[PDB]
Amino acid sequence: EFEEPRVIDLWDLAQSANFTEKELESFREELKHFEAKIEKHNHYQKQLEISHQKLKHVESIGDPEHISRNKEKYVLLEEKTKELGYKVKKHLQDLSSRVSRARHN
Amino acid sequence: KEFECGSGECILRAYVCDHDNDCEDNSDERNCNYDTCGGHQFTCSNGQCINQNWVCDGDDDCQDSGDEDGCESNQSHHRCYPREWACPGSGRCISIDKVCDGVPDCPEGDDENNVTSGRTCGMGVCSVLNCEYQCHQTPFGGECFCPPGHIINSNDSRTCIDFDDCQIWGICDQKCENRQGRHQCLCEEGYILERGQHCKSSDSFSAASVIFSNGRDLLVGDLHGRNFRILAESKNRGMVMGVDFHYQKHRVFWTDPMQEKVFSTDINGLNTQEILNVSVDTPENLAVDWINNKLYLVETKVNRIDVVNLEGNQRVTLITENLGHPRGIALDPTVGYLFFSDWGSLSGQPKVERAFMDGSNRKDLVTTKVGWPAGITLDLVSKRVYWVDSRYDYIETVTYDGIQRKTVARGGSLVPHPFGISLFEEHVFFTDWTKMAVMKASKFTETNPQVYHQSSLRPHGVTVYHALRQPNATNPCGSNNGGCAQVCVLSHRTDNGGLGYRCKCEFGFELDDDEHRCVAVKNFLLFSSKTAVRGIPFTLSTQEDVMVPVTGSPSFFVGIDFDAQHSTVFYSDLSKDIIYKQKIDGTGKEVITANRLESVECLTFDWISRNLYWTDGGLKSVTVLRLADKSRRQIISNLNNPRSIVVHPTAGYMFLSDWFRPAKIMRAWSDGSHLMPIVNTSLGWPNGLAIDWSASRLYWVDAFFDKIEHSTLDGLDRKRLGHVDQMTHPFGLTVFKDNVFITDWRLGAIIRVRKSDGGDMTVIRRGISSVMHVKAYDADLQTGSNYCSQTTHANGDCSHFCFPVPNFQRVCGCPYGMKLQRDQMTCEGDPAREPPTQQCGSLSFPCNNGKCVPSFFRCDGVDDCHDNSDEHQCGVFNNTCSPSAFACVRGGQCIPGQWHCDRQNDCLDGSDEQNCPTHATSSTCPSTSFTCDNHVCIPKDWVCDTDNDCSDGSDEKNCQASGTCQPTQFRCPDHRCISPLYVCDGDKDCADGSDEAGCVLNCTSAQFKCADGSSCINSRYRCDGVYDCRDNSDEAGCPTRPPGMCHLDEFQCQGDGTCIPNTWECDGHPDCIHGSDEHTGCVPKTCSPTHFLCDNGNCIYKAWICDGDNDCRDMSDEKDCPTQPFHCPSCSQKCENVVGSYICKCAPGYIREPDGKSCRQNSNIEP
Amino acid sequence: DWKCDNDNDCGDGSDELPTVCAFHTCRSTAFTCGNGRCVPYHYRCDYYNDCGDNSDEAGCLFRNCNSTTEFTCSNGRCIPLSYVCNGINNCHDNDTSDEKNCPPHTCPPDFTKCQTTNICVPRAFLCDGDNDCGDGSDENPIYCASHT
Amino acid sequence: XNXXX
Ligand SMILES: *[C@@H]1O[C@H](CO)[C@@H](O[C@@H]2O[C@H](CO)[C@@H](O)[C@H](O[C@@H]3O[C@H](CO[C@H]4O[C@H](CO)[C@@H](O)[C@H](O)[C@@H]4O)[C@@H](O)[C@H](O[C@H]4O[C@H](CO)[C@@H](O)[C@H](O)[C@@H]4O)[C@@H]3O)[C@H]2NC(C)=O)[C@H](O)[C@H]1NC(C)=O
Ligand SMILES: *[C@@H]1O[C@H](CO)[C@@H](O[C@@H]2O[C@H](CO)[C@@H](O[C@@H]3O[C@H](CO[C@H]4O[C@H](CO)[C@@H](O)[C@H](O)[C@@H]4O)[C@@H](O)[C@H](O[C@H]4O[C@H](CO)[C@@H](O)[C@H](O)[C@@H]4O)[C@@H]3O)[C@H](O)[C@H]2NC(C)=O)[C@H](O)[C@H]1NC(C)=O
Ligand SMILES: *[C@@H]1O[C@H](CO)[C@@H](O[C@@H]2O[C@H](CO)[C@@H](O)[C@H](O)[C@H]2NC(C)=O)[C@H](O)[C@H]1NC(C)=O
Ligand SMILES: *[C@@H]1O[C@H](CO)[C@@H](O[C@@H]2O[C@H](CO)[C@@H](O)[C@H](O)[C@H]2NC(C)=O)[C@H](O)[C@H]1NC(C)=O
Ligand SMILES: *[C@@H]1O[C@H](CO)[C@@H](O)[C@H](O)[C@H]1NC(C)=O
Ligand SMILES: *[C@@H]1O[C@H](CO)[C@@H](O)[C@H](O)[C@H]1NC(C)=O
Ligand SMILES: *[C@@H]1O[C@H](CO)[C@@H](O)[C@H](O)[C@H]1NC(C)=O
Ligand SMILES: *[C@@H]1O[C@H](CO)[C@@H](O)[C@H](O)[C@H]1NC(C)=O
Ligand SMILES: *[C@H]1O[C@H](CO)[C@H](O)[C@H](O)[C@H]1NC(C)=O
Ligand SMILES: *[C@H]1O[C@H](CO)[C@H](O)[C@H](O)[C@H]1NC(C)=O
Ligand SMILES: *[C@H]1O[C@H](CO)[C@H](O)[C@H](O)[C@H]1NC(C)=O
Ligand SMILES: *[C@H]1O[C@H](CO)[C@H](O)[C@H](O)[C@H]1NC(C)=O
Ligand SMILES: [Ca+2]
Ligand SMILES: [Ca+2]
Ligand SMILES: [Ca+2]
Ligand SMILES: [Ca+2]
Ligand SMILES: [Ca+2]
Ligand SMILES: [Ca+2]
Ligand SMILES: [Ca+2]
Ligand SMILES: [Ca+2]
Ligand SMILES: [Ca+2]
Ligand SMILES: [Ca+2]
Ligand SMILES: [Ca+2]
Ligand SMILES: [Ca+2]
Ligand SMILES: [Ca+2]
Ligand SMILES: [Ca+2]
Ligand SMILES: [Ca+2]
Ligand SMILES: [Ca+2]
Repeated sequence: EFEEPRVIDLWDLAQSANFTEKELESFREELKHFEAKIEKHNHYQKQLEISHQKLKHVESIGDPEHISRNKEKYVLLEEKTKELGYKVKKHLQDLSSRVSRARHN
Repeated sequence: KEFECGSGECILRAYVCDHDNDCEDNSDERNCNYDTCGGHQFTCSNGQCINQNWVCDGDDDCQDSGDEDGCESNQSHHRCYPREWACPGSGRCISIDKVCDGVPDCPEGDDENNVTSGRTCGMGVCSVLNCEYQCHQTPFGGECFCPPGHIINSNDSRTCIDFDDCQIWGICDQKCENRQGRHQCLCEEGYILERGQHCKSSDSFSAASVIFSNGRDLLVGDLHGRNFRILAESKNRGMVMGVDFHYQKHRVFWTDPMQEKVFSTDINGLNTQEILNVSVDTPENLAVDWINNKLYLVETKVNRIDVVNLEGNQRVTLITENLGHPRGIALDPTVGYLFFSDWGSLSGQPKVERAFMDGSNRKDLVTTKVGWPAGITLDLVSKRVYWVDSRYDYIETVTYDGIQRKTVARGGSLVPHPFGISLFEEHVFFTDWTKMAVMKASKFTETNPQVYHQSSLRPHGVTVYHALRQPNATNPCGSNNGGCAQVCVLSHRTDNGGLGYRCKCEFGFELDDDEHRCVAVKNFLLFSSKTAVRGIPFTLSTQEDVMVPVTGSPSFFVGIDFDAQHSTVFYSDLSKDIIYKQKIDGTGKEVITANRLESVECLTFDWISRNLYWTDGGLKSVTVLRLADKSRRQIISNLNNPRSIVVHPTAGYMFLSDWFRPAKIMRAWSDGSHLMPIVNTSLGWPNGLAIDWSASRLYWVDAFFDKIEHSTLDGLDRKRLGHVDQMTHPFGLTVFKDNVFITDWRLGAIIRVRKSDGGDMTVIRRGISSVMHVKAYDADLQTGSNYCSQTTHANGDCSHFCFPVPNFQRVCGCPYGMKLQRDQMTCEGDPAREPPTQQCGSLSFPCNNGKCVPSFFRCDGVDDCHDNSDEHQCGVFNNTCSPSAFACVRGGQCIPGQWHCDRQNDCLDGSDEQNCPTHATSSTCPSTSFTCDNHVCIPKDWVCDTDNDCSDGSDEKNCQASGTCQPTQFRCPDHRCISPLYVCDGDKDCADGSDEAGCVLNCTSAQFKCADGSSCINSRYRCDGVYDCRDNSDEAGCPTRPPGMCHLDEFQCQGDGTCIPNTWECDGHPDCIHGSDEHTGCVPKTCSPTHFLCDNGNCIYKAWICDGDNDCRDMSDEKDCPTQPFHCPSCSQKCENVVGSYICKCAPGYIREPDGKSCRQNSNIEP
Repeated sequence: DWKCDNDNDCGDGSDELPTVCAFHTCRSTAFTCGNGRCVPYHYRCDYYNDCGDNSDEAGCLFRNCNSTTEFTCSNGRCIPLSYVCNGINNCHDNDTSDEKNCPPHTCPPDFTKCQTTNICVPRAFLCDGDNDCGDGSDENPIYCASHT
Repeated sequence: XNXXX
């Protein structure tokens, strides 16, 4: 019962790991939190795309004030989106490494 | 629908309560209070929870970088707080008052006059660049002072600007808090603030005292050390290793690895009792859990951390996995954390790590530059952990989460070899093996530790006895024993859903799904090795042992089996030549037999008839013994090298392996009669045997051909499992459920594969020394009956022995010297055919145990029977001590000669040390060496290496920080001098790493270089089937067998296509399935008339025929003349030229089909 | 194997005479009687006399069963109270204790009891070799052969 | 070889 391919893969691999049932339940909750994180990431990437569409329209228009406002919004939004992206990448690395370690031991 | 931010967006409700400001006005995170972070999670500055393993991993995770707030030590950066200045070129920082005091301060000496910079003590250009405050007289240039609460702003050089003094390391002892820029050193309850900076214990507590081991003895002294007193002397040549205390119990505990015991006493030293005395072979350290009245013990013979009640009851093991060399231990029951150090794990890394007090949620607290961490203590009020390093020679500190790493001492001139450590108020106390003293130092930073006590022996285990050292707190387990069935162990306060404790149960039991109740264990993996006999769960997740590890001091364990009705395990100590039995819980060790045992290689137990069988490699025989009456008999007498043995109580068979050159696996009735080979083709070294009880199939394993095979109990339906990746010398195996567990000698590991096919190799245990037999303990397996155990008539109506026989029958047997009378069920004594015998010959002394030892060993001072009888009541006028010993002259005690004049009084009368002469003379330490003050000689290069090689501290005496070494020596930066032999030797020795940095590992002779340049290995380890290089480059490119072929030195069997060594061809024994290796082309060997020709095809002297020795290795020279004296000495591919019907063989690379007329290609590849 | 086991396996008794059992030994897997006869070991304490002396069932311990549904006859056994006094010998004992517990009961003729034993059998199962009674008239010292 | 140490 998961919606993102990465969390499905991680759960599928962690099924065969040497996890205690307690650690398995805690890992399940952790994958739910990681799923929330990736949904936040893709939502804000799509928001970045829509802001890029507005920015493209503004730059085609060429208004300096519109360009400045859309820049203030867009560069900060891209910064935040990257902030979420690196966190998602790190969490994926942690979970995958832990599962792989728990498959061999 | 959704929450609306001030920006005007219906923001998803999931973005509220998530620590992230998801819209411009931050209203989504303005109100929502968040849940706390448990013990296994780290609190960020904003309250966010992250995994504990994310702290100090090298990545900023709290977006404040609070989880990476100074994980690296010695981060001076010339910054080092205001009022301080740094010597350029080193980064060392010195406060302002010391710079230009008239003497150099930093190791550079930049704080005084020098002509390189042209600097003199004086006020420079600061007279023009005045600040708002005092300028100063720094030689390099006038800098200016700052009042409290303010740094000098780097942009200004003139204005001091706010910061916090309350964060400076060492500003106040204990907690601090800042009042508008004024720091206040509040002290926790029970402490009185003094001098405005220091807090002292209130006189509501009975002063304080320091308890430490001076070496042999346990001493106690005041904080201002003047009144040392001996609290307990070590009896029987013991040594006090690690100490701890319980304040409210008035109790002090200590361990003793020379006597292999754990003791306890009161501070008056009167009431003394030994806590533990089984399976405590090397009790490295100790810790007291005062809240829950339990004792945490570190053991290093079998690396584990055990927790036990006071007075030594309710044993249970907490941590076993990857434990390597555990040395230090400490705990804080008020919070629920357990800290212990490790100077090298099974994975190699030395580390200091943290866990819950129940052993869960382990975490690498400190991992970089760790070295040899030897001791740990806790600052409970400040929530910091202190630990020492005996290899990089420092004392460092981190918080409970590992954030604020600070170093309090560094260098071989200060802390050459710390072992223990203890903390109290403003000071920290630590033993040192090189200074031979208990040291005293400031808890924050210090440059010259004062000697607190000086000892002539290596000291261990400092601790400070006080009430504030063990604060009061509530006990969750204090009510109803926590509700658990047997044992209640604390955990972190947030563990177990806020209950703060976890239920466990003693050895021989496991928890029910109710998780408070617990029931007996049903099955576990019993395995044996040289070090110990251990039992581990079959699941790989919960790795902790489930039985008390059996251990002996000179021991070497090989054989194992079990009796699940009594929950006991049988084992043979090949070093003692004794067979024991012992319960699961560790109690009840008893001797099964000790007579006529040369080398017992394997054990098996018939649980229905209660018979114990074992194979003797030295007697070349297998013996059966009944536990009910200790009677025994040899049932097979003239084997060559019997190794393994299994008995099938219901089927009534036994199976044993003989790996002498014509290797075979034999089957017999459980009586030992009807002996017959059942597997004698394609065998080399059949080390292990097993039975698949579900399918009734015999399993064996070869160490020559490295294959696992299984077959029916008749030897028919033989099958072979697939290749197992790295298996190259498998010794023992066992079958449980659908898996096969095998021990491998070359790997030194236990691997598990499927029993259906080759399986997926899973390494259960690794790096396990001289591993031996493995057996699956199983209470369910040992349920059954036969005509030997019917409830209505006992023992099958036999007198002494009853043996199951195939086809559901029984056969009676008799002990030695007794025969079955007419009845076939009752045994009558027959001394005529089997005369009664004595324990052993006239040349030796029979113990009171059944074992026999040489007469020279009697009264030599050391126990040789292991049931002390050769030293019992020696020294009487007529019973002399052996001339290798020394008699305590007033009579009644014979000590070994080695104990005479060894600076330790062993005799009851002290004669062993009385009248000892002086023996120095011209001790003549050669010119190539350094001479110690105790007249020992060591290599000159070992001087000033921060190691007490002289065993008196002389080679490290007067080892000031000189800045030079011996010319031959390599110098670690700011650490020590080291021998060049250790430079580029393979692993790290200096803290900065210079000794192993940048160098090239060009291999020696007979060594192979890995493809990645990781290391060099022996050429013997190349092309062996085991991966030795980390890149598997040692087994890459090795010669292989051509497809379907055999190597040029290997004859190919035409029946199956396997390969045998060429010397096995034309040897008289059919090694191939159909005997292709003994074709007519092989010429017979004719024996010179001076020799008899054996049935096995070998030559033996004419004189040795039926002489009473298995000279032909099959008794053919005996059985060819059992007439003995009755007196006293007083065409598909090839064609041949056979005489009759053709016997055409096929060419190599083909399989001769069962018709004997055609053959088929053997290669996988297609034509 | 059938030699010396109290069974006339050869018909003429040649395999059961004492003259051969004076030197014959039982098989190692066989139980030996006090007199010397040889018996398969599954006959040891199985509620049958096989050794002649009943020495194959001497010294045995048998489970005393519940008073709910057990009748314990002389050799020791456990059979239901309903099973006694009926047409089937459930306590196979020495002496017909399964149905001898009903001496004066009535089974009508042509469904006649075995003479002096209340096991009820038809008029002609006699002079035939089937163990149709453990007492009295199994082979009938007076009448046989359907007698018309 | 195959001997036990
Ligand atoms: C290696 O391991 C094998 C078993 O895998 C051993 O071979 C066996 O040796 C046993 C000797 O104890 C024998 O049981 C068996 O050999 C014979 O079995 C015969 C059964 O008769 C039928 O089968 C044979 C098969 O050859 C067939 O030819 C015959 O027509 C029947 O169909 C017995 O008749 C035979 O008796 C002969 O030998 C005995 C002495 O052993 C004499 O007393 C008899 O007069 C007669 O000559 C014999 O019992 C063997 N089975 C096989 C597979 O050959 C090897 O001994 C082992 N060798 C080593 C080096 O360890
Ligand atoms: C954790 O919590 C426990 C209580 O649960 C505290 O224990 C108390 O400790 C104090 C000392 O710090 C004790 O006070 C002293 O008691 C002495 C008599 O003790 C006897 O009787 C008690 C029962 O009442 C027994 O338990 C005990 O074993 C003894 O048999 C007094 O004689 C002392 O007074 C003397 O010294 C003081 C100065 O220290 C002088 O002012 C007096 O004039 C006199 O000379 C003193 O009063 C107290 O009794 C303990 N409580 C109990 C109930 O035993 C721990 O201190 C606490 N630990 C921490 C670190 O928090
Ligand atoms: C380990 O400790 C116990 C004491 O706790 C010893 O037990 C005693 O054993 C002897 C036999 O050796 C008995 O006669 C005593 O009665 C036992 N005492 C108790 C209290 O049970 C045991 O011997 C010790 N073993 C070793 C190796 O020291
Ligand atoms: C010679 O040495 C032995 C060993 O000490 C002594 O043997 C004693 O024998 C008696 C039985 O005869 C035992 O009860 C004692 O326990 C043994 N020991 C001692 C010291 O008495 C023997 O006594 C010694 N010779 C003499 C005459 O003392
Ligand atoms: C020092 O200079 C930097 C760069 O101009 C500035 O950002 C910082 O705020 C200055 N420090 C203070 C305390 O003003
Ligand atoms: C290894 O390398 C050094 C040069 O780097 C050389 O002088 C030395 O003789 C070599 N040693 C061996 C044992 O090959
Ligand atoms: C029936 O047998 C059981 C043992 O299985 C015994 O406990 C019980 O007492 C018996 N019933 C009666 C009525 O005694
Ligand atoms: C057992 O059997 C015989 C009849 O076959 C009988 O004569 C003997 O008395 C019996 N013993 C008892 C006590 O029933
Ligand atoms: C004596 O030796 C014989 C073998 O020669 C048996 O092992 C016997 O059991 C021995 N008995 C004793 C008491 O040592
Ligand atoms: C002790 O004295 C003896 C002579 O009595 C020898 O000289 C011996 O060398 C001395 N050793 C010491 C260390 O004084
Ligand atoms: C020991 O060797 C040293 C170095 O050669 C001296 O020669 C010394 O005199 C020697 N002394 C003895 C007793 O051999
Ligand atoms: C292994 O070596 C043989 C020669 O001994 C052949 O080269 C064979 O092709 C090799 N096998 C593989 C898989 O490389
Ligand atoms: Ca938010
Ligand atoms: Ca981090
Ligand atoms: Ca100075
Ligand atoms: Ca050191
Ligand atoms: Ca091998
Ligand atoms: Ca001795
Ligand atoms: Ca001594
Ligand atoms: Ca040294
Ligand atoms: Ca090195
Ligand atoms: Ca290798
Ligand atoms: Ca051969
Ligand atoms: Ca011989
Ligand atoms: Ca018969
Ligand atoms: Ca019977
Ligand atoms: Ca009936
Ligand atoms: Ca009849």
